[PDB]
Amino acid sequence: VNSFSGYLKLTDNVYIKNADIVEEAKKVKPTVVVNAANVYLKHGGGVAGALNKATNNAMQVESDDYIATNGPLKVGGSCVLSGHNLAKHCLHVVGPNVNKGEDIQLLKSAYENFNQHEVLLAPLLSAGIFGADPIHSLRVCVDTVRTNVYLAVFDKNLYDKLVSSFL
Ligand SMILES: O=C(O)[C@H]1CN(c2ncnc3[nH]c4ccccc4c23)CC12CCC2
Repeated sequence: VNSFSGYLKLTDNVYIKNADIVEEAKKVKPTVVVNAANVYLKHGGGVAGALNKATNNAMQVESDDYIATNGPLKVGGSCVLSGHNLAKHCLHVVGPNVNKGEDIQLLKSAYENFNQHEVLLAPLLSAGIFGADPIHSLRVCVDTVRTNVYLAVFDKNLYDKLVSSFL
């Protein structure tokens, strides 16, 4: 038993809710919140900009030190950093950005990072400003992630389309 509430169950291990991931994280304080990161950990907009804003820019400060030490992530890769006031940990995961011409096949590799964590609160990778089809992103999630994932979908219209079209 965990504290996630109001989710629709899609599969044995995947759950989905129309929710603002920032508000959801503030309420649950999950062990892991997933950020929709880019390789530079520049948290300007989308989910990343919202999560970083909620930490009063502490996420960005930590991220800049990480990059200065380690260099950029790979597309499809991840790193574990602090969750600040939102979660114990933040798993920064880089899905391919279609608006940068990155290979969508890398979306499966991005989701594989979730399997290193027993339970996660997450957005749909590569959705939103990353330019992929969220229905496709949900399909890859269900077909790749084996650990327990609670997906937060900000847009109500999109949430209903994702549920109604789910196979
Ligand atoms: O579900 C989805 O449809 C997308 C929505 N996105 C976002 N994109 C741009 N700015 C944003 N600010 C936010 C503040 C709080 C929560 C989400 C966002 C967000 C990201 C997304 C959450 C799952 C992937």
